[PDB]
Amino acid sequence: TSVKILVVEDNHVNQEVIKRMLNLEGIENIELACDGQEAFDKVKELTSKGENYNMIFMDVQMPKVDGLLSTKMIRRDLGYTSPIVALTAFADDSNIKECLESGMNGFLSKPIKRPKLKTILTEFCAAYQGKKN
Amino acid sequence: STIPSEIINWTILNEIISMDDDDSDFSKGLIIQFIDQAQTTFAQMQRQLDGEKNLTELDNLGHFLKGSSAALGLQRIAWVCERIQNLGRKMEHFFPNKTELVNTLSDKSIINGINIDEDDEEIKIQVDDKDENSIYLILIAKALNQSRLEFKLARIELSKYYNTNL
Ligand code: BEF
Ligand SMILES: [Mg+2]
Ligand code: NA
Repeated sequence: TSVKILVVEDNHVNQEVIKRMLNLEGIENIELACDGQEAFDKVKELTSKGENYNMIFMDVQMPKVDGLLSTKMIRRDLGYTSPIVALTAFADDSNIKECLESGMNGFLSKPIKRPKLKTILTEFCAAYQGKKN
Repeated sequence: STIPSEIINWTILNEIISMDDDDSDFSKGLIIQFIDQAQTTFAQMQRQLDGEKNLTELDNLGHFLKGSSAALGLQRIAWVCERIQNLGRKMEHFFPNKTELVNTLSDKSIINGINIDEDDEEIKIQVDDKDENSIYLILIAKALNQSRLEFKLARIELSKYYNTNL
């Protein structure tokens, strides 16, 4: 607890890599969603408790509900005011523009490297405290 | 884009390995998971090519394997996956011949004791029943045959690194 992050990602290999990277950054409270509907549902449940996820990392292509539609639902239907950052195998400027215009705050392309994750967390992640040689 | 010359981007894979801490079960475990995922995904793509011929599903499968191969530094596999995605989206209109792509290898001699066409499968597609979508399907089949070769090459390099058949 303290920092709480949602990783939305249909590929289990990618889930496991970002989870380990976040753990190494001292963040242990990581939840996983496999598609955009599950993401909506989880943010929706936490919405009741009266707390945000500090951050959501959102994949774009996923079955059932993709990350663009997921973001739209989370923004529009739920309160949601905290950061959502695309984390995706995309790509080019069309994809980045689309993600930002859908209500995502930022954009990371896979592979995500540890130093770049550090920068995103410092930028966007509320209670995050980072080290350090 | 030009396909990367190196089968493994060691900058990325070394970073994955650096997260092991203690025995190597994390990184080797991801390699093993990826290998399985690749076999499942190739079978799925082949099933589409032979059956429903759904370009959107082929694009989703390409994009799926792209993310995992890229995260493990298997950058030639990731590149061919990206081509499949774009072909499935009708956003590309060619795919290079296997000879051109094997000639870009940095360790160009890695292609010496294996049959580069061994894992090739032919697309069951009439001509006969040909239409505006036929090229994309046939170029994705071409790309998948390349992908199976790139997968075998990555397995060779990985098996050599691990000193064990993966
Ligand atoms: F499927 Be995600 F966009 F990498
Ligand atoms: Mg995905
Ligand atoms: Na958030």
